[PDB]
Amino acid sequence: ATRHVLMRQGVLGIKVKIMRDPAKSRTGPKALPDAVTIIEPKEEEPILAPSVKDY
Amino acid sequence: NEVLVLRGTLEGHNGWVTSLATSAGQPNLLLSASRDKTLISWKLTGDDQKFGVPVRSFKGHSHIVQDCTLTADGAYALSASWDKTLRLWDVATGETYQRFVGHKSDVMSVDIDKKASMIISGSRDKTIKVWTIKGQCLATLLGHNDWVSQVRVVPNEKADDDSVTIISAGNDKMVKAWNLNQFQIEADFIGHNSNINTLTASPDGTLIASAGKDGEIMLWNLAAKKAMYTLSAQDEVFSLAFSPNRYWLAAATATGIKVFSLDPQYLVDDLRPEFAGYSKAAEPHAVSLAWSADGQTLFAGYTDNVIRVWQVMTA
Repeated sequence: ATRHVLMRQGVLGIKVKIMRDPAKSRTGPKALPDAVTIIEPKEEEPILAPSVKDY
Repeated sequence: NEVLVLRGTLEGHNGWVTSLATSAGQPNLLLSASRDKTLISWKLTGDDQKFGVPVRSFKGHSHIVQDCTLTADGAYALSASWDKTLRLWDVATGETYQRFVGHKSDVMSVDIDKKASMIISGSRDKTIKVWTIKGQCLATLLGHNDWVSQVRVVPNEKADDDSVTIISAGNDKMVKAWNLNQFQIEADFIGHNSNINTLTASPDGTLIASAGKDGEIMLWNLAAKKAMYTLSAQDEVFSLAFSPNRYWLAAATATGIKVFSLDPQYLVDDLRPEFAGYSKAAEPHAVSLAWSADGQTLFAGYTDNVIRVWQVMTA
């Protein structure tokens, strides 16, 4: 922002630039356009033989 | 004996043939499927040139066809596609009786019982949904956690009680057979090693096949519900096919067709002919197959844009 300071001497400028947590937000986006995020699939168990139920 | 000889094709579509359908009441009245948003109607005149007259396109979805099931009467062709439908076509004509809408993710199916009524359809939303011969649901089944891949009709000679049975599919690695009237619970196929991308059915009420991303074709009964003949076919089938009344299997294994022969247990006859200017990983590998309704005419279908129907004849 620009907040004009009206020292004696001579005059200033101030400039702040926050950055916002993509998560803490809701405003649109939840990330950057960069951020590509990945699941660590599933932990499956193999075959057996055939096998079936009766309902 | 049966030297199976490789003949004139029927070429026509621009995309990629993805089902195909046994006509199921006028076995000419071929009726074929698509990828590029139609259904080329091919006659079998038959008379040689063209083996046998590409007479109604039918156009579109907005997106890609994964199916095209004929009725019990066989002049009313039932769509699907990747833009979330149906659109019931008239085989004869160019028309949409009843847009059946409602799905979210990409129909994968379509099928119709022995009277032409309580239709079904899989999905990726990970269901199922019945849509009667109106855009309307009986109900919306949810027992599966997956892409449920394919569902079939079965063609009953215990002469049908009337509370009937159908089927399903497949990243949870299972089947499940839903009374088509009040979706009750009946058995499943446990075990497999990845994607169930298909299944099939008996031409009386007591035979089935599922199949492969693993290699094995894990076979049936429904009227024994017991796990069967466990083969081993390396790549995958995408694309299964009963002869109708012979006991021949047909499924397109990449690589064969492996006719396996479901009686004794043998490889009769592998069709990987014909082939011209390719780097393998170009074959232009199938994606739909069928057996003349009346059961010869294998209507062998392939990627490319050339159907390649290939009947069995004499020694």
